[PDB]
Amino acid sequence: APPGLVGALPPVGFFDPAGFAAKASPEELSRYREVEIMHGRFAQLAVLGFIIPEKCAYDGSFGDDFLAPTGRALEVFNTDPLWLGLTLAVISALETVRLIETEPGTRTDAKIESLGWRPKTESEYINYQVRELQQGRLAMLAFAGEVAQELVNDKPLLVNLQDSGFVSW
Amino acid sequence: FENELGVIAPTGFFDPLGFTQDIDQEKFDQYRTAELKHGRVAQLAVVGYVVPEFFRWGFDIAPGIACADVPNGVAAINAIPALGWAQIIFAIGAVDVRGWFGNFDIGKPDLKGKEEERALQELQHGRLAMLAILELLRHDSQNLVKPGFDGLDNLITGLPFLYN
Amino acid sequence: MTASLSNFIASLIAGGVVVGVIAIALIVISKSDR
Amino acid sequence: FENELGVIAPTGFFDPLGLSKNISKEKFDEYRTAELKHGRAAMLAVLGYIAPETYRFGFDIAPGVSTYDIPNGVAAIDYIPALGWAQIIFLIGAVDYWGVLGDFSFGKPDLGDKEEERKLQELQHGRLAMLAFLELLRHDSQNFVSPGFDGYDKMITGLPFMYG
Amino acid sequence: ALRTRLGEILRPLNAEYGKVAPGWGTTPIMGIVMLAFLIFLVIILQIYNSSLIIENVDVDWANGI
Ligand code: CLA
Ligand SMILES: CC(=O)O[C@H]1CC(C)(C)C(=C=C/C(C)=C/C=C/C(C)=C/C=C/C=C(C)/C=C/C=C(\C)C(=O)C[C@@]23O[C@]2(C)C[C@@H](O)CC3(C)C)[C@](C)(O)C1
Ligand SMILES: CC1=C(C#C/C(C)=C/C=C/C(C)=C/C=C/C=C(C)/C=C/C=C(C)/C=C/[C@@]23O[C@]2(C)C[C@@H](O)CC3(C)C)C(C)(C)C[C@H](O)C1
Repeated sequence: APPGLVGALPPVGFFDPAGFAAKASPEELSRYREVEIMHGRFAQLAVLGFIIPEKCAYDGSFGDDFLAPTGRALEVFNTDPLWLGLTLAVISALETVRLIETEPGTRTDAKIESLGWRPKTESEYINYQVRELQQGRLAMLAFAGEVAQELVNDKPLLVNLQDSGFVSW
Repeated sequence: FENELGVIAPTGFFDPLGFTQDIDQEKFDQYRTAELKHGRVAQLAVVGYVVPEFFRWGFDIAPGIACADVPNGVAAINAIPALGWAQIIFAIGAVDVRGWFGNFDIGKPDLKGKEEERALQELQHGRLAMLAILELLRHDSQNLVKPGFDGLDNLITGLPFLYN
Repeated sequence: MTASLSNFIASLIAGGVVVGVIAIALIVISKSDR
Repeated sequence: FENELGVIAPTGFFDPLGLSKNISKEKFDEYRTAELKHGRAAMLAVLGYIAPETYRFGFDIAPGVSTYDIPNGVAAIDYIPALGWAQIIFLIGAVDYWGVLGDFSFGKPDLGDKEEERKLQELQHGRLAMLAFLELLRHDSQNFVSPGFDGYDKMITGLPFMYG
Repeated sequence: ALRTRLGEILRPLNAEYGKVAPGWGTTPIMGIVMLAFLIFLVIILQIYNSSLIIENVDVDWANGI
């Protein structure tokens, strides 16, 4: 069914119930894959960002005002809004650098070849691409869930776990 | 080295961080020896954690002490005199390097046909036991440094029948 | 993490965005004007 | 084997019990390796049984114990906790089997036209040091069991000026 | 000219001269490190200036004795 995209794994297979990777063009599928990779990268970072500041609030490690009322990371919109604005601005600037340099079709290769490590063979690479994609998918789901849950009952993740009797700490 | 005992589903060849990239057969043989020995030790260690929870020997390790008073987990490395621990260590070493009270020919059965399958099974069990021994060590040591810190009481938390 | 520390790190980010916008402007022109 | 290194004038070839007849050169290599290692360790012993009698380092070996109070000799063992002893034993082994922290090439000199004379000096010193350690252990242990035995209450009896 | 014994020992240290890596080498790490050093310096300067107030750090004479 698929056209050679490195994705697709044993748990399910080629997951495409709605029929999008048959009604698209050769360039459209490339853009879809890029969209996937990028969303995943951001998400993964955002999940780690939700976890660590919130925990540092739970452990009294940043003072008694860090995420003041509850401890939710969605509370930065109340305490320090301009900091969040400037951070989104810096992200936007570096991503404008991306949009300028990278050309249509790439938009994912940061040319970070020597600055980091990489698998030496070729099969392992295919595996690492599949991994990046899978971690990104799981992170997308996790971020959506965290945001929805916190907007439902204003309460941090670890505390929502502690209450309601889902952990043992 | 993509075809050597240890390749089993789901993960075909689990060398993600490129360790078998540029190595000769000697180094991979050393790695396999370390893996097999580690696995065997881990399996014996897990069995050792479980069994003293419902049975203790009838002798008296160390001058006093007695085998039925010693704590069960990460402790008992500080409740047995150091000389006895050193002697046990060196005896295990004698069995390890010299291979002494550990090579009896009645210990190498004729695995008619099934040799590779049984080698693969032994390696896989070693892997599982290595992870299990890590979990047991973490739970015990953490709940020893600060009683609690996990909520889960008891040392072998998982088999509640032993009431421990 | 007091008010002073938050303001300090936010100032660091403001410096970052200023340098970033200057660099982005330089990259755009320099290229479109070989 | 009556021409290999290790023959001096008092007792030229020492082998009364015939422990080196019919052996292959591989073994005699292993035997010489054991002799050299034991000799070096015995020298370091006969030097570590003396130094603490007038100079204790100062640090804390374990969380509560101080190397200012632990008695010297076959008594310090049961003071340092068994985990610390083990953590040492394994590091000494790391230096002994994998040859780490002990193979720095600038420690191996070029004895030139003396490499057959300094090796013999090393071996003979080791032979003497082994017997010295035997005597020190005898005195130490015999008095640690029954205090006052042999009458010479001190440790390094032969060096009275130290005030053992 | 006048090879001395010391000179023989120290020769390898000065042996290679003018050797260089091509193509920007490890310059970006130098940039990262310089920036982090600048951040550290402004942190220290603003703490000492009392322009950055942190819990448990009072810039005043204390009783060490
Ligand atoms: C004096 C006794 C003795 C001797 C001579 C040997 C000899 C050997 N062992 Mg060995 N071993 C012993 C006791 C001994 N063992 C005991 C009691 C255990 C625990 C079951 C093991 C577990 C063991 C494993 C798992 C492996 C060896 C390996 C080896 C071989 C070389 C590596 C080595 O020992 O350097 C030691 C070098 C080190 C760097 C030591 C590592 C220290 C670890 C990481 C942490 C130490 C934790 C702490 C100090 C000990 C707590 C446990 C203790 C209280 C029981 C060699 C044949 C290795 C092998 O066959 O080839 C690779 C190998 O993989 N041994
Ligand atoms: C820099 C350079 O030069 O080279 C670089 C190149 C390159 C490639 C960038 C490098 C890399 C790789 C990197 C950085 C890889 C990073 C990968 C990363 C960071 C992957 C995160 C996954 C997180 C997940 C899946 C979250 C799960 C979370 C899940 C599934 C949850 O359930 C969360 C949860 O909330 C729910 C939803 C409900 C809550 O009630 C309960 C909890 C809280 C449990 C290197 C090695 O750095 C070198
Ligand atoms: C330093 C220190 C410690 C220590 C220690 C250590 C490691 C001490 C080590 C002691 C050690 C290593 C003692 C070896 C003796 C070997 C001997 C005597 C060999 C004799 C061999 C003899 C006498 C002769 C043999 C033969 O002549 C025969 C019989 C016939 C001939 O044909 C052949 C030859 C010539 C070979 C403690 C205790 C751990 C704690 C303390 O706090 C600090």
